[PDB]
Amino acid sequence: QVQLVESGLRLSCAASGHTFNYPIMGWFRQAPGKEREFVGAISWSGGSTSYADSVKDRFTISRDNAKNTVYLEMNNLKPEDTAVYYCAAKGRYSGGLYYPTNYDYWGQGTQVT
Amino acid sequence: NMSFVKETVDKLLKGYDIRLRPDFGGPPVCVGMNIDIASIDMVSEVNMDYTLTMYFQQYWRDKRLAYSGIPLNLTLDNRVADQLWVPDTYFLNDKKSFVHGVTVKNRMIRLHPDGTVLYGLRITTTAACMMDLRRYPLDEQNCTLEIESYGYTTDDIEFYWRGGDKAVTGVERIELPQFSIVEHRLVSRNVVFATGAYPRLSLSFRLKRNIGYFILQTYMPSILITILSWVSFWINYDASAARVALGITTVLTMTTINTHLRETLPKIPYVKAIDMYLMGCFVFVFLALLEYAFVNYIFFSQPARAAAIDRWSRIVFPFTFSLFNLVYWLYYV
Amino acid sequence: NMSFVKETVDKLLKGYDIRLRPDFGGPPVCVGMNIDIASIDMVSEVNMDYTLTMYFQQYWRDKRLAYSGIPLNLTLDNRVADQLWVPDTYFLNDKKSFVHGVTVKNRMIRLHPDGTVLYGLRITTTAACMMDLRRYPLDEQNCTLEIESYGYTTDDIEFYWRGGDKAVTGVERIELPQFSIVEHRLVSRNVVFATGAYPRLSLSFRLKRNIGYFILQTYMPSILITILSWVSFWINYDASAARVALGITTVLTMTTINTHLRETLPKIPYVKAIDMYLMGCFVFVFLALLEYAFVNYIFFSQPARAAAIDRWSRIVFPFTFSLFNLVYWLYYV
Amino acid sequence: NMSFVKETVDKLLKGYDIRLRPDFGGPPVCVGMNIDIASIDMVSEVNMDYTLTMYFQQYWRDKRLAYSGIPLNLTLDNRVADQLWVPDTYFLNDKKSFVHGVTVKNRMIRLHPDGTVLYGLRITTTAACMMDLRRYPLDEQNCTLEIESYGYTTDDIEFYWRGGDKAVTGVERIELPQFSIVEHRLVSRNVVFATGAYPRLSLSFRLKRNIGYFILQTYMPSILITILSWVSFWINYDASAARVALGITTVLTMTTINTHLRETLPKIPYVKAIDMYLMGCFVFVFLALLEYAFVNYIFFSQPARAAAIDRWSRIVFPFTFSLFNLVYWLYYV
Amino acid sequence: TTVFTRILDRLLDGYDNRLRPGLGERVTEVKTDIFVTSFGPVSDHDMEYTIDVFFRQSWKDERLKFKGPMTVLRLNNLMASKIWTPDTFFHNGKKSVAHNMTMPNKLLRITEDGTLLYTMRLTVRAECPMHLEDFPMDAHACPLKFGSYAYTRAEVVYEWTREPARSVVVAEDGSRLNQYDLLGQTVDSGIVQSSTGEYVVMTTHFHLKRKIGYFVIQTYLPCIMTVILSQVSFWLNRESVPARTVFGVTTVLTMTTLSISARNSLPKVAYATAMDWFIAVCYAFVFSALIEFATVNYFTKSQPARAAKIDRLSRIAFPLLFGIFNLVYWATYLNR
Amino acid sequence: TTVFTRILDRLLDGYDNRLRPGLGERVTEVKTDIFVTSFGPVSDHDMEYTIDVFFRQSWKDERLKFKGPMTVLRLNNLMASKIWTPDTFFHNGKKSVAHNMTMPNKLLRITEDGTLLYTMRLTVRAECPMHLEDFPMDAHACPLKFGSYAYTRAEVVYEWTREPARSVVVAEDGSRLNQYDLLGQTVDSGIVQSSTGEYVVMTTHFHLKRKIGYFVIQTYLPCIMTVILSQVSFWLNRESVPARTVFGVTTVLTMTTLSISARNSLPKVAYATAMDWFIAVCYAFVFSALIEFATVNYFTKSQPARAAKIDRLSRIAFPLLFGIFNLVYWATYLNR
Ligand SMILES: *[C@@H]1O[C@H](CO)[C@@H](O[C@@H]2O[C@H](CO)[C@@H](O[C@@H]3O[C@H](CO[C@H]4O[C@H](CO)[C@@H](O)[C@H](O)[C@@H]4O)[C@@H](O)[C@H](O[C@H]4O[C@H](CO)[C@@H](O)[C@H](O)[C@@H]4O)[C@@H]3O)[C@H](O)[C@H]2NC(C)=O)[C@H](O)[C@H]1NC(C)=O
Ligand SMILES: *[C@@H]1O[C@H](CO)[C@@H](O[C@@H]2O[C@H](CO)[C@@H](O[C@@H]3O[C@H](CO[C@H]4O[C@H](CO)[C@@H](O)[C@H](O)[C@@H]4O)[C@@H](O)[C@H](O[C@H]4O[C@H](CO)[C@@H](O)[C@H](O)[C@@H]4O)[C@@H]3O)[C@H](O)[C@H]2NC(C)=O)[C@H](O)[C@H]1NC(C)=O
Ligand SMILES: *[C@@H]1O[C@H](CO)[C@@H](O[C@@H]2O[C@H](CO)[C@@H](O[C@@H]3O[C@H](CO[C@H]4O[C@H](CO)[C@@H](O)[C@H](O)[C@@H]4O)[C@@H](O)[C@H](O[C@H]4O[C@H](CO)[C@@H](O)[C@H](O)[C@@H]4O)[C@@H]3O)[C@H](O)[C@H]2NC(C)=O)[C@H](O)[C@H]1NC(C)=O
Ligand SMILES: *[C@@H]1O[C@H](CO)[C@@H](O[C@@H]2O[C@H](CO)[C@@H](O[C@@H]3O[C@H](CO[C@H]4O[C@H](CO)[C@@H](O)[C@H](O)[C@@H]4O)[C@@H](O)[C@H](O[C@H]4O[C@H](CO)[C@@H](O)[C@H](O)[C@@H]4O)[C@@H]3O)[C@H](O)[C@H]2NC(C)=O)[C@H](O)[C@H]1NC(C)=O
Ligand SMILES: CCCCCCCCCC
Ligand SMILES: CCCCCCCCCC
Repeated sequence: QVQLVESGLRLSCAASGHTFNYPIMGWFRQAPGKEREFVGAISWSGGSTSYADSVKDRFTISRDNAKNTVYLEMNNLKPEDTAVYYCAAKGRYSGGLYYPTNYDYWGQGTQVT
Repeated sequence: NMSFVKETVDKLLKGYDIRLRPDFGGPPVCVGMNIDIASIDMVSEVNMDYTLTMYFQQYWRDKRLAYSGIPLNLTLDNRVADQLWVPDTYFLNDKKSFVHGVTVKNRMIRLHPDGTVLYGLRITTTAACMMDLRRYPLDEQNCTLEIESYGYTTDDIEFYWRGGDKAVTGVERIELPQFSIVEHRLVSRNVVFATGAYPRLSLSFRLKRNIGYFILQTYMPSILITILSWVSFWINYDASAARVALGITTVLTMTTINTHLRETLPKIPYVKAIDMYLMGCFVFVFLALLEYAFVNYIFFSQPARAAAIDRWSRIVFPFTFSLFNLVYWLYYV
Repeated sequence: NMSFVKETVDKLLKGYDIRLRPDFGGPPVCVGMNIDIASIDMVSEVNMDYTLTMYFQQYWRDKRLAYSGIPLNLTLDNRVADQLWVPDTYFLNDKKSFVHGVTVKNRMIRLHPDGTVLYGLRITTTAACMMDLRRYPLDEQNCTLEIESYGYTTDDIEFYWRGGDKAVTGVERIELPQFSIVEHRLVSRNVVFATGAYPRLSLSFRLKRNIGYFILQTYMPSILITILSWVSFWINYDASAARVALGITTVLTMTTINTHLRETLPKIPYVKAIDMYLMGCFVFVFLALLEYAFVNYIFFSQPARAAAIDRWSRIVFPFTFSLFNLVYWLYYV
Repeated sequence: NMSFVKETVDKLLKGYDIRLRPDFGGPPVCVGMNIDIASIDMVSEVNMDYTLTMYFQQYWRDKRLAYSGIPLNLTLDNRVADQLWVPDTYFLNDKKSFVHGVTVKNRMIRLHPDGTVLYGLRITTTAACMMDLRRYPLDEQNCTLEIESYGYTTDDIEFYWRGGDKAVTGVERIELPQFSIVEHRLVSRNVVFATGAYPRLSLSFRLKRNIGYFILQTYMPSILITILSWVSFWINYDASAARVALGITTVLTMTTINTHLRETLPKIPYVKAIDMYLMGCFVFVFLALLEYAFVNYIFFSQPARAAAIDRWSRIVFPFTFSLFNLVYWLYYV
Repeated sequence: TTVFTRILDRLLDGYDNRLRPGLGERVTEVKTDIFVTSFGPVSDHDMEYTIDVFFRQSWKDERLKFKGPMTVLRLNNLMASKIWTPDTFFHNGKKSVAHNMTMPNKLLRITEDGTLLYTMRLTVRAECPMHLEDFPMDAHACPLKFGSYAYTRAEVVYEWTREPARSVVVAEDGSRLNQYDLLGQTVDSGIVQSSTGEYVVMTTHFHLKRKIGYFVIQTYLPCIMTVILSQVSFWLNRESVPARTVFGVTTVLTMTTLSISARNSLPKVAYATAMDWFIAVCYAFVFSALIEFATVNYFTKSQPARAAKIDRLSRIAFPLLFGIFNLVYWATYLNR
Repeated sequence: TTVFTRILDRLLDGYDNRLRPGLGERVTEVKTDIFVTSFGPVSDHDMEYTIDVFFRQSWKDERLKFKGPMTVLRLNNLMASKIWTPDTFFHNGKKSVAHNMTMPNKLLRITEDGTLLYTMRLTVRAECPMHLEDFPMDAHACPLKFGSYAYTRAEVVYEWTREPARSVVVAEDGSRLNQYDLLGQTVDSGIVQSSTGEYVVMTTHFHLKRKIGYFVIQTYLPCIMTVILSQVSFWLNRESVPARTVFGVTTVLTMTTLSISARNSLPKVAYATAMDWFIAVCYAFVFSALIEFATVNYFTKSQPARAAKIDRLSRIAFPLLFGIFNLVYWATYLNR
């Protein structure tokens, strides 16, 4: 069991518990009129990152294992980026990375405008 | 009459197309599975995998293989499976697996009057298991086994555990030389890829390592040598030969433990819990010899101060080593 | 109706010739490729190769397989691939590879009405990787994977990544306990051999070794023992038994580290950056023992000169060791 | 003319029955065998087997394949062997064997005008060889290779070495890194099993281990250290620090040799001729240290008797160590 | 010559190899016996052993009756694959080999009454679980189970050709063991029940006993002589502080070398074997000897009478306690 | 489209693949060339090496003449099994691999006149008999022999496609050697006669040379500095009996540690390599130093003048003899 905490424009996601069984953290935003959209993902250990096409070079994701925190650095913000931001955890063999269903533990909704 | 049975089976295989799944273009075919764990051969931290031997059974219904007039379950030869349709089940996290073939290929086909098929296999697989060796040798592992279809999405095939939580058997009889199985779970879910959504079945074990052995072999010799280095504080500081020989031989003995246990310990390079303890004991034997240098330098001109330092070293070193153990065990246990 | 679908599939393969490439005699066939990496099992410096498991999808078009009247994508059995034309793709730098075959062969064929063929494989390969271990353990490797067509030339077949930079997925799944994935690139080019020219695709990663393990096991024990050999300069020179025993045991301890380290690290038969550091420390402990021998030889007739050498040794030896580390670390970092 | 040759070969295989031996129902078919040894790769004491590579040719006469009008020995393709009758020869004491298949299967078929058939194979086999290692490393092994038919008796088939003692060639070109072939023999006999009699052919070698490696690495270091233990007898008995350090370090050095020696040598868990010498030398250094303790205990009260023990120890220890060697070498050579 | 050709082609006419003999009418009975050519090496690390056998099976098939000049027909391997054969497999096998050099090592003989005789040459690697709590003074019973994989006890049953004791034969030269002694074997049969039905299982246990000669010379004797060596330090005069201090620490270093090397011999387990208890106790005696000298050296000057008394008693207590420990240790395991 | 289908179906009509081209009329000539993609690792313990090649072969077949719109038929690898191909094998190969990923790595091209081009990708392990007397300053010539297996020189002969030196090509990146330097290669052909006949054999030798820089910093330098260190004992005053005795014994233990470690790197052999003769001499110099002090310590009290004389000459004799030995040792092997 993994607990996710949302804090933070520099959003931070904090995790505790069996964080080793869920080594991938992802960020999703939910439009008021549309469905959840992938933003980015970060490996807990390797540090390799993947980003959505619309947010490349504008958002940066990094993590530290000192306190189990994942950072979402938001730059060049635009008015169309108004959505509820979620932090999620994905299993090691959960399949695709851009699909919300594969993620098990979802953090509390956070609103940034 | 076996001639009547021969005609019935030959009629089933006449015009039978193995390229088309049952109910092609219709509802997905439900496939039930259950596993009998024969043994768990070896768990390797170096290669991050374990070996599993099991009896893998699959259950599904094919109306194209329905026969009448024979009130028997036809247990046909295992070579007839090559002329039927079977699910394309593969283990998603295996490094190498095979089906035993002595004396014949270990395979089972058992038809049923209503068209049901039982398909058994005997497989030895080497599944991958990533491990968290930060707390080694006081670590706890969770090795899984993922079962998934390779070509058919959830629109064509479905998976479920036959018998609920009683699908997997034989786990309670498994004995591992270095681990101890605590719990096993069965998970059913769907996995979404770019191509589509695939059914998923998951079997996982929680492995807890046995710590009692490592106390005698690894922790005990290091503690005794550290205590043995404190004997120098109870020898008069004028005996330079006695204290230096004792101080430097324990350092040599501490390096012998470090450079010979790592050969026994797994060769997976990164910091473990045991490494921090051996390096921690290495500092205490290093500081014990470094303490005498301070005393031997000032004992000729300040005999009172030199005696006082030895008196305090008889207390600080045993006390500080107890604090080091107390912090170490609490942080790792 | 399953009977109708069987007629269509039989019609497509009736008269089909697998010996002729699609669009024979015309424009080259474009074969888009994408890779889904499962894991990198191990990286070996002794054999200079890495083991890779991946999903290898190929995507081309053949007008001969076009069908009408069936508004579905035919996901046929994996045994139908033997009756179709497939590209002769091979990996140039692979040493030993296979297709997983439990429970069935991990292969996929998925046809489309316009004639598009999707052909996926699950392959475990051991590709060769040249390594430059001069800076070991502070090295940074770059392993590749070459994809090429064995028979056809650029006029017959063409290779391209399907999706641009999105062709390769699953890089974040790579969890090497010793290395860290830093970057990966996709390259498309052409290669000319003595028998003609061929298209080329390249997938390359960049690896950076983790230095945390080598600090605890290799660098720290050598530094402490080198420091421990400076205690000799703080002991009165008339204590011959104490200074000789301390001096010669550190030399013995230093050889124990060096000799028992080559038996655990991978056997790389040329000079690396970890051998220079150990040999540098072995000189310092060797010189510290020579310093006392000169002192022991002149202290009877020249007590002042012998005492002067001891005082300067307490400064020069720690100072010149700092320069050795400062030059070493800056050069290799 | 290839048209005429094609007709002849098609006629020979027309109506040929693969289930009938030549001269079926009559005199037994004489199968002549000769072997060309290519190499002996590795002789393993741990697994008790050796690896052999050879060209295995079989000779027999079949009247059904006799052809006339073609004054040539027809060397057919290696795949025509599947359509002819071949003896069911197997190796009784082989553990893992295979036929080389690069670039094609290493097989030969050559017919003769009078019906003689030549059948050659290139086989790499691992054959079990029971070893008596009580005299290691001065032993002398005898490894064999048993050739027998599987389902025929002396009434149906017969084996002989085609060429007498010249049947096996290439033995003199073998260069074993550790052994030295002395002699080989060829034996023909009959064996009675539970299911009946069987013809038998036996090829046996004789290997003599080279002692040059063990003299420098094992025997010489143990002799020199044992001699160093006798240095303590020539030091005045009042120097307790010198004699104890010399005596106890030789015990530690001897222990270091044995522990490191049994890691490199093959794991053979029973007493060998090399374990007696190492344990024999370990006692001598143990007694030299124990001798001084008696001298140190009485030198204060009986100065005359303590010096006498030292003088006799200068003769008894060197003399007794010669008797140990003389008994040891004669008993094993 | 031509007569046998017609008989072979006639037998396979109207024959279905997918159906066992007497399907739906009776139970197929298979008589089995094994001839062990060589009982191969036993691996403690993997808990497995290797065996090479001549596996024989025999059963009646009414559909293969024939009449001709000869009573026994020796078929070919191509002919063998055309008829029904039992699907015998080894329950505890790991990866077996059916030899194929230079031909498939199989035979199939048919009698005129329909009796069949199947024989093949195999090499079976099987699991042998071990309890090494008495290492190296332990004994084991490695089993070898086999039976049918698809046919339950209501269809196919297995029997031994003769009495079970004499149905498994080991060759006189068949012993490829380095550290074990093959005492004998016991043969029996039973019933195994699984999720797919009840099956007949044939069992044979090979009893082994480890040879202790190697471990006495390599491990026990060096440890005993080292413990004796440390107690020799009690007989040196107390004035020789450098001599006794160097004596104590080097023996501790000697024990560490012996302790490290000994553990490498044992397979990687996670419980205390009989070897570990002996080493740990020997580790305490050497450690306690150096601690005793520290007490003696502390009272050498202030209370010389007490220092002599402590050193005098240690020359008796230490040899007595170690001698008592050996008496208990060797009586517990050798007589077990 | 269909035109090429008819041509391919016509070629195999009335074609016999059991007979070599020109059987009974001429000698089949095969032109061979090799492109070594990567000269793989060399194993000293097994005396072998791995090599990846692009084996090409070409021969004339009159039976495969055709006339059509094109001149070259770049057929699939499935076609090669329908026609005669040379049975080339490697004489000294141990276990080779013909890759089949993702398809068989073979190509067959048929020119109109009948010329056939046959190419395949292989991974060959070959024997390299090594004379390790000069280890680690030795050189080797690892061969690679191939030829026909069943056809004698009167039936099939082998030739290089171009000049023999240029018929074998090594890629610039093709060198996976860690401890060797591929100096060059020589190519030649000859005749080998065996028990069955005379065969044409094509040979190529790869000349290697071991790197010495690792052994200098790993074995020679620690051993040289240890011998020098033991000779420093001659300068300590003779009255420090405990100091010089500990100095001598610990250097002997130091040599044992270095000697044991060095032997592990050396491959299992029987003779005495050049590495062993250097360690053995270094072992005697350290041994003789401790013996020298024993003689000096014997005359310290009775004849102090003689003891000083022995200690004075040993300060020159030992450094001089060891320096002379290094001069002889390094001149013997570095110039050979
Ligand atoms: C080793 O580590 C692995 C993970 O790497 C662990 O596996 C996890 O196990 C837990 C259970 O212990 C799994 O959680 C369960 O998943 C079920 C499946 O969910 C799918 O289906 C539902 C709809 O039915 C979807 O909503 C969902 O998105 C999935 O598609 C759920 O049905 C379970 O829910 C049940 O329990 C919860 C409370 O836990 C209730 O609230 C529910 O109402 C319901 O009763 C549950 O959530 C988890 O999915 C597994 N992870 C993976 C990646 O497979 C192993 O357990 C661990 N080893 C050991 C020994 O513990
Ligand atoms: C591990 O190491 C390998 C090398 O061993 C690295 O691989 C190299 O990667 C670079 C890119 O980073 C490659 O360079 C690129 O080659 C492309 C193909 O060139 C072919 O086609 C052009 C014509 O289009 C011909 O001129 C040429 O001869 C080739 O036939 C180019 O298209 C690329 O162009 C890029 O640079 C130019 C400027 O130079 C720009 O104008 C372009 O817009 C574009 O940005 C580029 O030159 C190189 O070829 C690779 N090596 C090999 C051997 O193929 C790996 O990158 C490294 N690993 C990691 C992780 O970095
Ligand atoms: C390694 O170890 C094996 C044994 O494990 C040795 O093999 C033995 O080799 C000897 C020869 O050195 C063999 O002895 C010979 O056997 C021949 C065959 O005997 C069979 O046939 C005869 C009838 O012809 C029967 O009587 C007999 O029972 C057997 O069925 C004999 O023909 C030989 O006869 C020789 O001696 C007689 C006198 O006794 C003379 O009259 C003959 O002229 C002739 O000189 C001989 O007896 C023995 O059989 C082999 N044993 C096995 C088990 O194979 C290897 O030799 C050894 N390795 C080396 C290098 O020596
Ligand atoms: C490239 O090279 C590889 C080898 O490196 C080839 O792989 C082999 O392919 C053949 C042909 O498909 C395989 O042979 C088949 O074996 C099946 C049984 O395999 C099991 O049992 C064997 C031992 O007997 C094990 O080694 C194996 O792991 C399995 O456990 C048979 O059932 C097959 O029979 C079918 O085909 C034959 C063809 O004559 C028919 O007669 C039968 O009726 C039936 O339809 C077949 O014999 C072989 O097993 C593969 N090797 C391995 C190691 O598995 C590739 O095929 C080759 N590439 C191409 C394109 O051919
Ligand atoms: C570990 C050091 C043990 C020292 C013992 C001193 C005993 C003193 C008794 C008064
Ligand atoms: C075995 C070594 C003996 C050394 C003796 C040194 C003194 C000799 C005096 C004649």
